[PDB]
Amino acid sequence: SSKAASLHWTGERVVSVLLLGLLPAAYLNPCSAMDYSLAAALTLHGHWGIGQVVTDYVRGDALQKAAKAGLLALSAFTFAGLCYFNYHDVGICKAVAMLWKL
Amino acid sequence: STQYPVVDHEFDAVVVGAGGAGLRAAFGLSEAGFNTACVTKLFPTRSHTVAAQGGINAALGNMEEDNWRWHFYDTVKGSDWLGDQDAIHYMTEQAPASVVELENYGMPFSRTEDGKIYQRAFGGQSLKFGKGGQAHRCCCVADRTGHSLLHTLYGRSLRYDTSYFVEYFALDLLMENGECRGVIALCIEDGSIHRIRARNTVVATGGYGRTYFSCTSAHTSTGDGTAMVTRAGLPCQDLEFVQFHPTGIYGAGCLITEGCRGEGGILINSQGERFMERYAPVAKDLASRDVVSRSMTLEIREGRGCGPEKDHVYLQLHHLPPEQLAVRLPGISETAMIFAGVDVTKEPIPVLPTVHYNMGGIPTNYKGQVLRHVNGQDQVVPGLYACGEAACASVHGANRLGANSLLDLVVFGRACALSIAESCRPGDKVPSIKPNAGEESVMNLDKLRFANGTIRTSELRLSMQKSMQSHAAVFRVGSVLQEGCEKILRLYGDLQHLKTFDRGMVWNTDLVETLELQNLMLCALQTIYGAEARKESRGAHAREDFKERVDEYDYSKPIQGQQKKPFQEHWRKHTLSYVDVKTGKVSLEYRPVIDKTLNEADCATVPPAIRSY
Amino acid sequence: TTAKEEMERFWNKNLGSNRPLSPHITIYRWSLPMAMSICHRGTGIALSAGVSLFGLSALLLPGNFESHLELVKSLCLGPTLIYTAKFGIVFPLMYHTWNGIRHLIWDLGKGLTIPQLTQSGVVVLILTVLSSVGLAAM
Amino acid sequence: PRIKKFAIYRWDPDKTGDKPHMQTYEIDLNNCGPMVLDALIKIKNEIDSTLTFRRSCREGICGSCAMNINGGNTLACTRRIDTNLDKVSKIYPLPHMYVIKDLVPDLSNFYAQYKSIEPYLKKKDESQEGKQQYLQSIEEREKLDGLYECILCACCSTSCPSYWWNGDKYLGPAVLMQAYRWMIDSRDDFTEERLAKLQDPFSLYRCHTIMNCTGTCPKGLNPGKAIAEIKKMMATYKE
Ligand SMILES: *Cc1cc2c(cc1C)nc1c(=O)[nH]c(=O)nc-1n2C[C@H](O)[C@H](O)[C@H](O)COP(=O)(O)OP(=O)(O)OC[C@H]1O[C@@H](n2cnc3c(N)ncnc32)[C@H](O)[C@@H]1O
Ligand code: HEM
Ligand SMILES: Oc1c(Cl)c(Cl)c(Cl)c(Cl)c1Cl
Ligand SMILES: O=C([O-])CC(=O)C(=O)O
Ligand code: SF4
Ligand code: F3S
Ligand code: FES
Repeated sequence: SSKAASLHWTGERVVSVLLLGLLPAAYLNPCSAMDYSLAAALTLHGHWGIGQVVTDYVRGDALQKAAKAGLLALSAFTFAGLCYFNYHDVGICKAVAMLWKL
Repeated sequence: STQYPVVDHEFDAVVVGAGGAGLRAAFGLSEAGFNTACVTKLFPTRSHTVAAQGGINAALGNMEEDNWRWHFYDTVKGSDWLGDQDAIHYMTEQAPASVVELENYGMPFSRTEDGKIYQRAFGGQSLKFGKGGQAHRCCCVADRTGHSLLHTLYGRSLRYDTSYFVEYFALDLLMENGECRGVIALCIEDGSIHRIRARNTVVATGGYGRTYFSCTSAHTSTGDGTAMVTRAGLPCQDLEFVQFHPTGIYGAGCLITEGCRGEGGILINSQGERFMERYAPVAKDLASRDVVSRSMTLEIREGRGCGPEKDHVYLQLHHLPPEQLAVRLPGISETAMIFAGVDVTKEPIPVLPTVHYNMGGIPTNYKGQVLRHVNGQDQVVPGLYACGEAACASVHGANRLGANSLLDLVVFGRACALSIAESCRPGDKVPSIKPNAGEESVMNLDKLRFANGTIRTSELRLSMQKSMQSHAAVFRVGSVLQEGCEKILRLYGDLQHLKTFDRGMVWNTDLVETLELQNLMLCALQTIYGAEARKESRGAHAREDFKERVDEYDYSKPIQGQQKKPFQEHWRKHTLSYVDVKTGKVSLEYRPVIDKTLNEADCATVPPAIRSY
Repeated sequence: TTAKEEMERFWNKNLGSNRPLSPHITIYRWSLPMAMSICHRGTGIALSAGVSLFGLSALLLPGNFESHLELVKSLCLGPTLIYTAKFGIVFPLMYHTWNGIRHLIWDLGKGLTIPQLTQSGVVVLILTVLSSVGLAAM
Repeated sequence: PRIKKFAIYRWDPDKTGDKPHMQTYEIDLNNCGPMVLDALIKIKNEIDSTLTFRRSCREGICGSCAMNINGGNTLACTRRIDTNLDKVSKIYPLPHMYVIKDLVPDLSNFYAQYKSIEPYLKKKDESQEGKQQYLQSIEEREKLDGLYECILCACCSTSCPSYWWNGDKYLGPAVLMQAYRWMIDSRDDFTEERLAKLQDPFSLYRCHTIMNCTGTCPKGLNPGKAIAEIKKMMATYKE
């Protein structure tokens, strides 16, 4: 018996305030560092969240195993894509900026 | 018959009923390593004990200093000397051990500044054998004592390997040559028939208060064990002694605890007087149940009643610190509102003396063993026990003391447990039963199940209830009682003229509420006939035509220059009642009270006296 | 009979029966905090879908962000259609933001009484509107 | 003279593939007691006794009624009928549960779940039990109000969408609130192992703070608020 369930619960609450705090900071201090740490916080918190929805609604042992496997793939590509965008493109802070004065 | 699926079960013990008494007996047997079965028509937690409010008595010495012997004295006095003093001795002595058992179990008693169980004042309890004034020994969980008691007991029970037949309806005992072999029950869930055979059988089925039109009892208080006993041809003790709780709500007849008065609540009539001050100078509002309700019901006779149709009284609470009302009496505050639209901290609750407790029941040992009556003498019925309100070891006598029933429950629940624990071993030879046994119950079941008669179960039940209400109330006379008797016996005949509609196996609540009416009839029959015969005024039983206590002596004057009356000439004796199942004919007889305690050196016998508060 | 055996018995009895499951969503009366709860689900699901679609298109689709911005200036939308497409992106986000704050106050145990939920429900609802209109105006 | 309509869920398990259907009844309210159960009883008595339901106390302490009335879960015996003759009252069984017959749900799982939390006091040294009343200050005792009064009526857990989808593995508010009732009991010695028993995805964590439970408790309790208190304890406890 570990305390894995309760740590994962807290983990979530942490990345939530992290992501909450990262929004004003991305407006006040738009940079490349911000662009990456927003990409981490965005994808992690989203991955954990949909994970919750998966556990809730996906009844079955085959299905629960797959639905999590594909969710992992989806989040991996989503993070890699945002890292690519921050490196070989505009960067997400500037991307919003460009998109907003429009 | 034959078409019903008869399933057999073999156990060491079987407890019919999972109220306080039932549960205590049930895991008590298991605790002692007995392979026990429990049968209950409700979910354990739904049982009527869960509605208990005031508290549970024990001389723990938490408030003031105490002696369980004072508790004893109070109880026997309150019983108007119909109470068997051997049992009262047992109970009041076992009380402090029993409450501490419950607290240790987890019962969340309200606490004192010392972090001990908070106790409080209750109706007609004193220090120093009636001399040291009002006593405070009623242990409580604020206001929801029964609820908390039943829940903690249920909690505890999960810990042992007992088997619980939930929502099973016990139909009859399994009897063989005067020996109890088990029970035969209806599995309400599928409608199948179960014959559970055990070496010992404990009947804890609670009261039959629902023989009346207005009562504080659960719809499920239907004397089912009482009747199984009557269907065996066994006696039922003191069924005429019916407790009328003084303070039950005018509307639906919900209970307002006596703890209201115990905390300083007063009773007021339309004229505004504290009438419980002239009716009973010393004890006042916190007097005996029968005396208080006698006063109330007498106050309405005068014309000094309060209400619309002119038929109730007012329980006052608003002068008490509302903060106190919040800690001590939270449960009544909801119901006083919900059922009466009354703010406890502003206006007086509308109350009326309504049926509450059945001190009558199955005759019992102080050991829990069911008694029959053979040759003017007691004879233990092999393999059969009873405890709680369904039982009559008559620790309560002619009038039960407030906060003594919950005590009765756990004490004798434990007694039945131990009596079996000592009398035999687990794995002992569980006695056999005929392949034909219980066929009578299955037949009466099937008969009722397809009933095409002329009267609704509901309609006949209402006849019984309103009859009992108008012919067996707080005040009684032979004229009304005899009319009441033939009234009930007439209705007993109508039991072959009854209409049922539901013909399903699963959850046939139509069928069972009829088996219950069968059960209730047998009870009311004996109650009313017993009430007819008794020609005196003892405890709850008050005759207008026989205002006096008929004892072997006249204990008002000194006993010696005085000749003792013979048994069948005085009335200080237990009523035993039977009834022929077919004719509905009540035959009855008598057995003596017990005055000897378990030890004269430890606990003196208390001789009869003038009983007044 | 153990708690586990009892559960195990509960399932094997009922799955092999013809008993109906009682109605739930189709009958259960909706309340403000109940609705504000699935909306937290939806907005989250939508917001993650948005972000997923953003990073996934960044890996598969040719051309940079600037290419796609000019691509958008084609058949240029009315100011009151770029604002609409703008407001319908901050509304899902701003809602889930304010209610997420509420969910954390809750994790702390504060304000979990019913009347407090009817207060914290309106306040989030208004803050959503004020910050959704506030941001689409930028 | 005042007639009221009652739409009531029906199902007979002994009627060969009978399908769940609403049946309507009519009741003179001058001829009836104020509460919904009073009507449910009145139709049982005078109109149709094939109507099957659980009742006992008619005082709201047994928790026997507990059904779905007008979208919400309370106790029939405690919920008063709407005098408004225009509205037709809709009585259902407790949501997402197996109907045995009419308004009678299979509560076996609800009970089995209550067993599993071990809802009784536990001491490390149980030698001295039965002989002395345990010490507990009113201070330690106040921490129990609004927890011990639970009626096990199952209105809460049976209103929780999480319990709907995951009733098998998710314990639900009623049970969970009780496990907490024993957690904060000063006299209990097993607080750490009570928490340690909730270390999995489903037992506690399917609660998404929906708050139907507290919103629906016929006893005015706050199961949900206790669920958050457990959650805090789950995060902050040692070992
Ligand atoms: C009505 C009442 C009584 C009461 C009280 C408040 C109210 C409103 N407050 C009390 C109090 O504060 N202190 C106290 O000492 N007593 C109080 N009382 C009286 C007392 O609660 C009751 O008289 C007593 O609790 C009776 O309890 P008992 O353990 O005898 O049984 P029960 O709780 O009434 O329930 C009976 C059980 O038996 C089962 N049963 C019944 N028939 C059958 C059949 N046919 N088959 C199987 N089982 C059956 C029931 O299922 C139930 O479990
Ligand atoms: C604005 C800052 C945000 C905060 C403070 C925040 C906080 C939270 C919290 C506290 C929960 C759990 C609520 C519960 O217990 O049911 C949650 C759910 C979720 N969030 Fe956010 N969130 C934020 C923005 C986002 C964004 C931008 C995304 C998209 C990537 C997102 C995706 C999700 C998902 C998928 C869930 C799971 C839904 C559920 O299980 O109910 N969130 N959020
Ligand atoms: O699954 C859910 C359902 Cl069905 C409802 Cl109704 C709500 Cl309000 C929520 Cl929050 C969830 Cl997660
Ligand atoms: O039977 C009892 O002792 C009592 C009772 O109604 C109470 O005061 O709660
Ligand atoms: S918390 Fe309230 S709704 Fe839930 S079982 Fe207990 S009394 Fe019923
Ligand atoms: S209805 Fe629900 S998911 Fe949690 S707050 Fe209440 S148990
Ligand atoms: S019948 Fe006891 S709570 Fe409704």
